[PDB]
Amino acid sequence: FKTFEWPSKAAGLELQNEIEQFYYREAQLLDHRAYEAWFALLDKDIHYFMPLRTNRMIREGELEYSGDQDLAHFDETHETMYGRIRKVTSDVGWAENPPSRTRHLVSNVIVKETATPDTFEVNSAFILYRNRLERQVDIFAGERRDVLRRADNNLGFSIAKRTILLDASTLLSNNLSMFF
Amino acid sequence: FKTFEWPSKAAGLELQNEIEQFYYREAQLLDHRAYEAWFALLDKDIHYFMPLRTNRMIREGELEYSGDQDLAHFDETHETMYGRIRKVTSDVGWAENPPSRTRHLVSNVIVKETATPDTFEVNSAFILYRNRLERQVDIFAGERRDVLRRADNNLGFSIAKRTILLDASTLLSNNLSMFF
Amino acid sequence: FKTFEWPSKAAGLELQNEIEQFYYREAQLLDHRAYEAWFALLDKDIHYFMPLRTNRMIREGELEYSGDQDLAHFDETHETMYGRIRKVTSDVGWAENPPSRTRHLVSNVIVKETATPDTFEVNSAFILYRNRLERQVDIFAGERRDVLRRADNNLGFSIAKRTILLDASTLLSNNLSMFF
Amino acid sequence: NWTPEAIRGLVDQEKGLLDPRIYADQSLYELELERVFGRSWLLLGHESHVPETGDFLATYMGEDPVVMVRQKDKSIKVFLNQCRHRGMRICRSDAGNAKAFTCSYHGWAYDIAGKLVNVPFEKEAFFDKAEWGPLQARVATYKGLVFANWDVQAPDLETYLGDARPYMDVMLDRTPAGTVAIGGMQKWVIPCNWKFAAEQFCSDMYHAGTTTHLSGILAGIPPEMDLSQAQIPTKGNQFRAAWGGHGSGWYVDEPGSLLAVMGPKVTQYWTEGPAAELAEQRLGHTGMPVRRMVGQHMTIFPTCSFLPAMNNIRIWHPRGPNEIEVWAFTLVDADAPAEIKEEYRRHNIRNFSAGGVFEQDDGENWVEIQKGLRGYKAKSQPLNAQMGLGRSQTGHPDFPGNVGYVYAEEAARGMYHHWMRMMSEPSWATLKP
Amino acid sequence: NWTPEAIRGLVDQEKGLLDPRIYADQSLYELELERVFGRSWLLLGHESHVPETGDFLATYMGEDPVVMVRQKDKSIKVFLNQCRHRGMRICRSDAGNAKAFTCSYHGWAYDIAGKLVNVPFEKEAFFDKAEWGPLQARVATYKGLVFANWDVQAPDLETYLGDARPYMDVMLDRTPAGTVAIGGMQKWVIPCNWKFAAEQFCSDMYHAGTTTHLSGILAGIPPEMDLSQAQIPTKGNQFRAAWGGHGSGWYVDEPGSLLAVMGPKVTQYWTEGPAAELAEQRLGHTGMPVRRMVGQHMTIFPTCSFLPAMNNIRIWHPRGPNEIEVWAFTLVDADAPAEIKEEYRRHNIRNFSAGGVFEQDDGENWVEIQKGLRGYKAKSQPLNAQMGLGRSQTGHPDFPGNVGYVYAEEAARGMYHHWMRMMSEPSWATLKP
Amino acid sequence: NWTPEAIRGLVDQEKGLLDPRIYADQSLYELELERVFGRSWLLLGHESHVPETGDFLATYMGEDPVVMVRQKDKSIKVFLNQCRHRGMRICRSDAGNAKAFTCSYHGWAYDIAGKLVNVPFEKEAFFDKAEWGPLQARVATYKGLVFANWDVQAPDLETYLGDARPYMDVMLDRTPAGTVAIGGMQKWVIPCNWKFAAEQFCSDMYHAGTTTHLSGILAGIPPEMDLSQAQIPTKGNQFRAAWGGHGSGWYVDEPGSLLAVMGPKVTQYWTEGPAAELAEQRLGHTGMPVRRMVGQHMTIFPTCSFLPAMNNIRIWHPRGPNEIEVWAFTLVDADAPAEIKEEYRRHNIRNFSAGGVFEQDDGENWVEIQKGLRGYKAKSQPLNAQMGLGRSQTGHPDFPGNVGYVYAEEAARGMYHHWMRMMSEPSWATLKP
Ligand SMILES: Clc1cccc(Cl)c1-c1ccccc1
Ligand SMILES: Clc1cccc(Cl)c1-c1ccccc1
Ligand SMILES: Clc1cccc(Cl)c1-c1ccccc1
Ligand code: FES
Ligand code: FES
Ligand code: FES
Ligand SMILES: [Fe+2]
Ligand SMILES: [Fe+2]
Ligand SMILES: [Fe+2]
Repeated sequence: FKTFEWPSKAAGLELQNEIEQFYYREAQLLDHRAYEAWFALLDKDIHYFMPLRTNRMIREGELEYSGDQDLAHFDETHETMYGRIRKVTSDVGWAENPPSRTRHLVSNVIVKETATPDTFEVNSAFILYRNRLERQVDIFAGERRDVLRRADNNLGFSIAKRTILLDASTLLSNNLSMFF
Repeated sequence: FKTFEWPSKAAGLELQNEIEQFYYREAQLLDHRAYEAWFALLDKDIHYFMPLRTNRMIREGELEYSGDQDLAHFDETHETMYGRIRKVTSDVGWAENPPSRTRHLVSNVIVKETATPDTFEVNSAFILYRNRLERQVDIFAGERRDVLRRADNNLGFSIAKRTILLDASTLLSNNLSMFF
Repeated sequence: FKTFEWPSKAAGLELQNEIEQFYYREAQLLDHRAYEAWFALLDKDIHYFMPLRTNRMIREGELEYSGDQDLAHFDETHETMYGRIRKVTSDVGWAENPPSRTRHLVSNVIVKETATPDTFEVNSAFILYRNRLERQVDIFAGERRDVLRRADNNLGFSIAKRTILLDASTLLSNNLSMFF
Repeated sequence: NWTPEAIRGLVDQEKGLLDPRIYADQSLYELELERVFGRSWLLLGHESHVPETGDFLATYMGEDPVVMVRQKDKSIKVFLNQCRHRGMRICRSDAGNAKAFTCSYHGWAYDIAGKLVNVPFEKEAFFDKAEWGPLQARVATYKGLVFANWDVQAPDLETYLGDARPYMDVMLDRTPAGTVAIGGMQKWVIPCNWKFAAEQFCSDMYHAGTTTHLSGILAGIPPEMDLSQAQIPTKGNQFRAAWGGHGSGWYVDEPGSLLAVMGPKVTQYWTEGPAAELAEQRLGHTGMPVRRMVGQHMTIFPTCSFLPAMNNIRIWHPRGPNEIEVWAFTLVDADAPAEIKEEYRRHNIRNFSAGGVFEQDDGENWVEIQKGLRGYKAKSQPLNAQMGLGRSQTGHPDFPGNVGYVYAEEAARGMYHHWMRMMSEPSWATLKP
Repeated sequence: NWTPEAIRGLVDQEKGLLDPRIYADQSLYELELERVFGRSWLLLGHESHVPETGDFLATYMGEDPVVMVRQKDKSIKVFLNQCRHRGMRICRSDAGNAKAFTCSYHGWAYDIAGKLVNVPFEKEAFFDKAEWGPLQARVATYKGLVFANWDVQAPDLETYLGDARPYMDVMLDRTPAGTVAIGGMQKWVIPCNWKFAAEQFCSDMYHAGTTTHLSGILAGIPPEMDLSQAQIPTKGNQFRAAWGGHGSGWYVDEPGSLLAVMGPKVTQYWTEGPAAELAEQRLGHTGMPVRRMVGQHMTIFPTCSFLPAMNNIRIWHPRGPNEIEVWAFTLVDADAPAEIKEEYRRHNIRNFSAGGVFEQDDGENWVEIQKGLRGYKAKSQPLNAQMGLGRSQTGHPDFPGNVGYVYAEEAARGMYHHWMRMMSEPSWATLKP
Repeated sequence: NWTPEAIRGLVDQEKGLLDPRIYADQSLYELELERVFGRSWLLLGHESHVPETGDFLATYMGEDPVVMVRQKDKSIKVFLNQCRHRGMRICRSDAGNAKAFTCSYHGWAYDIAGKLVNVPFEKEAFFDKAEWGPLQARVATYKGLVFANWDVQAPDLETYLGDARPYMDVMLDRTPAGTVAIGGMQKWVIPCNWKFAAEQFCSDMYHAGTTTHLSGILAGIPPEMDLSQAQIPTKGNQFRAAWGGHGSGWYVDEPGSLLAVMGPKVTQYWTEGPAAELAEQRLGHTGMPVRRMVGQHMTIFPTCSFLPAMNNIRIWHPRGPNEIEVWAFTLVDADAPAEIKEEYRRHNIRNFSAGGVFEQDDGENWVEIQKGLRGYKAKSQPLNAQMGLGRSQTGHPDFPGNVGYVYAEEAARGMYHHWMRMMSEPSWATLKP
């Protein structure tokens, strides 16, 4: 995972706006626990991936992220995301019953065209603020690398791929019961 | 307080830009303690509101927020906002003398038209970082739901209504001596 | 340092987008440790400044920030930034070997023109999240006041001046081994 | 280890001296949880927080989480929010309505009385369930306010309250309809010791009549008026309880502070008209001219504080020597007019929430005090509680009990003196009234 | 002070009672670091984590950071990650390959065996380097796993493990090629005592058969099937190690749990076909019907836990009485088809990562438990460990050792009994098996 | 308990062994606040920080907040920033000018000397104001630098400094004009014991001559020059004070590292020309060849550190065993050219602030050391302080006092030895020089 390879000519003002608004809408769905509405955004071939990140000497910097055949925090398909949505909406799903209060602050949206029409590669930054129970606070920061396809839904896009690069080695939270 | 009911057709780019810029200007006033200039933005019929939030089992989720008949963190009129501005600019207002150092990071801006021309319902997310005295740090996250009216001032708009949804049950700060 | 003097009439959409995209690209360089590419953005006449900030009573508000003849957190020329780049990219630079993991979330971009053509005075807000080693997390907030010049490089602009106003008195971090 | 001798020497009510270690020492903190919070009557809320069968409030007694829950027979039960199997929280939300409670860890099931009624796989693995339910507290109600105590030996609530009751009735006993809690409970965190918070409401009109709340007052006066015109009340009295470390203070005849705080409609309601007449009638047995009382503070030891005319109530939950949580709510007369209930709501928000124009300045002081007490020399010399020393009298014609001037620390010395007694006297035989 | 007498009183395996102070007391924690972690065999990982000469892994033995490194002679050494000059961390990255280690502070240089080979300016300023290398631990492997112990007087690993070995071999000894670790070591922080975690995996099938993991199961069953249809396993056994506080539990014959956790392909591999029959054959010397064992949990005391059918392994790193770090990895049979390895990887992530549909609910329980223990009354009464009291016996035809029913706390009692023994017996003379 | 005998055992200057518990033990820390910080001379700053009547600086002595304030008669007072009424901070900003101070809690007003001059409602509620002002510290000056001490039995400043004074004069007495502080004081937090920091600046040139700062030098050399060509001095000496734990170390003749840190303009200013010649004139009688000293570090025990040729001064404020605050400022000769002043300011920021190319790497090392010391085995063996053992001499032909090589730990052994003495000897009858 190198620096995002942004195009030299930046996406037009309207596309930039469309994609930022999509993310703003997605964050509203997540921060208001609209879990089924959010899951409808996931394409049947979704790869939803959050690799492990480690402390390496500069000499060994290529080993910073876990690989495709390694463990990860998330490595999910449509089928496995569905199990999680079933859990998070469950009365017996203790981790989110009572539910947490989250904020997804989204910025640094960089838009890039792909070889396929209406399919975009998107880079963005976020801070996920999670408040839980009486006094629990977990702050996450990172970037998302998405593949988005235009779609005839209330949001204008669907998610084809998502990778989350989290700024953490050891997770400071007791869990990741939220969605990125 | 469900997902913000964003309009199907996005705001025009110019309108989108104007309202984001309003918010950036507002943040600069607050973070630079231009309290007189900020209060000038409050319309006479301002309702400035920050409800309490509680932990609830999912099956009782509708009781999450406090209503109009209950206590709140804020529930203000122009009159009472005035008193607060008098206190915060006062040499004997200990909580803010020495003043705190704040940053209002504003993002996720979604603009929605109303039945009144030049009046807009606006959703947005924030992180308010507050640093005070030697080592005190309080971090807040949430969203704001505003009603803004077009105005002939230095900012372009006035605030007719503001609801702040704070991501917190128990406040982890000793006070709310800051403005949202 | 008073409220940023934004122009009454806002920057056009295109200009607003170009400068925001510049910052998102700059943030990606920094967060992926592209230090040599980042340093190339700094002009021969760069002044890179982060004053101290003190607790003062309102009557002594004019003394909040250190001055040009005082100590600061940073007060850098092209030559001194060059030495900092050689340290951060060095194998024996322990503070950043192993490197930290950073996120520069950028927002609140206000653009103001100058007398000189293609030169812009720019205000913005940031949260910088720094995670390091096993468990260390340092969160910084503040604003940047830049002087940017149109440049024929990969990013669109070069940095002529940068002043960082950090919302801190005592620094809660053990160091500032990152760039703002 | 703290000897009873060493403990008695922390507080000197005759000289008016307090050892600052009381606010910071970790060992004294752990002893307080046993010797003070483990056997005092602690406030949990109002009857109206749990009006119907199965309604519950999750709260604290010390750092012990507890569940307050209305029973079918209309009684209120209070038990420890901890499963006796492996310690899991039984009731996991703030409030609501329950038909039963179930431990989310291994499924041990409890009726709304806190009785263990089911243990999964009991026959195949086991023991009496009637001995393995969560620890019950004693529950007593004083005119709406719900109190609890772990200790079976402790005096009953009424005896424990003693001659403090008249000053509670000022707020609680103004109508046959009784009080009700406005909805919602505000919660926030302050890095100070509980005793600073408890003392201020017990004894400290001083701070409101001096410098702390100048800006609070300024927020509440008319825009046309400035502080140079602000009407200073200096007429008033202070009560120290016969036993228990309770205390109250109030202004007399001078509506300056009440009017700034609660506005004209509440001030007029508290002092003039049908409701104010009936209240004085209803409180005649104590003899108090309650309509001349304009702004009152009070603490029921250790951690139940309230402001009668303003009807703000708080519970201070200790979180170590260096932290507390404040849980706040407000009461109104159940039969008060809609316009008045609305005034109490808005002004309680404006003045006494975490964003309150009064509250803000309180926490700012407490925070710095506690930070100072990290220092060695900051703890090496006594603090001064000599104000009003030897100036109180038990024969006042208007107000019952041990009464002095409004700016005094007689109630304070009583609070610290009783704290000391509870800390140094292991057995209720000696401690009781 | 914590005398042997007092320590003995914290656990009672006869009556099945636990003093909850064991989970919260700071003094007891400091003793644990000395009396337990200072002299137990601790899991550091797997041989395949450090496959080549100079390959290293930075990890912990309690709160002592250590380096595990592959030697030139294919042996593995573990030494304290701390320079004896002024305490600086010698190895500053998580893992990798080294030719040598050099302290970043004053340049003291070490070979990959921990030996001090260069001190800058030694001739000008000095002392025998051979005496000044970081402290070395004893290192022993058991079928791929790397254990370490500081104590030269402690039993060897084989003796320490005792009759727990057959139950380890179910996971570790199935194929002549051995096991290998999937790449990746997950790490996360839970604010709870290490004993809650170690006991759960030691003895607590009960929580997974009652309420904790109902949504975890729900997440794994077919989309069309709902919770009611999920067959409830109630058949199985629990083992308590003769000596050492080790324990294990498993389901027999009912594969519903394993099917939802690991899916059909892995369930198939574990129970039917060539690889499954080879496992039973290799383990025939135990007489255990391994193919009938379908879902298992085990703890090797103190902090090495694993789930043999699913091959999830965890090390609990204590961080005071109120916190742990969880470090997790997974093992596969080295000669298992690639398809099966991918399945093991996928479902471990899905189920047992920090975001895991199982893991999520464990941390939620533990978090609230530790929080309860801040209260005075919450620590004042024993916790119930009476499940299966008296019901275990040593003659089971299928599974050797002290064996009882799957839903029991005989293994838990054994663990806390052994914890008590290490805490109260200074000498291995009385402590060893 | 920490008895004298136990405390004496923690440090062995004859063998050169340090018990690592000294850096981590909470109990030792609390004794330190009493026995070290409670009776040592602590640096508060420079006279020019409070140049005019009523100018104040809010600082610390240990964890006691104090106020340093210039008086009309030109003396400086230091009092505890704590109101004796209920403990509130009297002076609530970092620095400024005051005509008086008023407590924000109950309005107790103090003059700029910290005398209690007005108690609101004194006549009507009260006791002697003269006896109830904040505790006062002894204040003493040495060539610009302001020290304070609480202990009225402690030796005076000059006697406390002893034969350290000539090494201080190398920075502080170069001109009849004296020094002046550049504006601004940097403040940052490092989670490490204060003793690591004090020792480093007392005795540790070794860390700069080996590995810590290889990248700092790299940042300060010409872009054309690479590390292999950088001029690493190996020539110089180290001073151990005759009494008090003070120490210094310096490079001799070889200007390589000073040039890399301070640039050519400052290096030439220090070493050649009229200013350097005047300094040699002024100081030569002390027996010191100041112009040959090219890069120097010093500590005045406990927490006053400085770097004479770079004029970087720092105060270490303890915050428990596991944390400090660093408060940094820089000095210049009052009469130095504007250019040289500017160079001192730029290069101090570049090198020595929280973002400094030197400072970054010190914090990085210290953070790891302290983290290591949470481990039990990490604190179980002594640390090596054997460098330069028996190699120092008191009749050195070029340098005064007890002098050895630049790379030695004699000045460190002296520091910890005096620390040990302050911690075990409770009377200044035995402790004094
Ligand atoms: Cl701050 C205040 C204003 C008006 C009336 C009263 Cl009793 C108070 C008040 C006085 C002491 C403690 C708490 C509150
Ligand atoms: Cl959670 C679970 C699901 C299926 C099978 C097993 Cl052995 C477990 C399980 C039981 C006890 C501790 C940890 C995990
Ligand atoms: Cl880091 C350094 C470079 C050049 C000269 C000196 Cl005294 C130092 C230096 C040595 C010990 C402690 C602090 C600073
Ligand atoms: S903890 Fe409640 S059932 Fe086990
Ligand atoms: S600490 Fe390792 S060489 Fe000094
Ligand atoms: S604490 Fe300073 S006046 Fe009361
Ligand atoms: Fe107050
Ligand atoms: Fe579990
Ligand atoms: Fe250094």
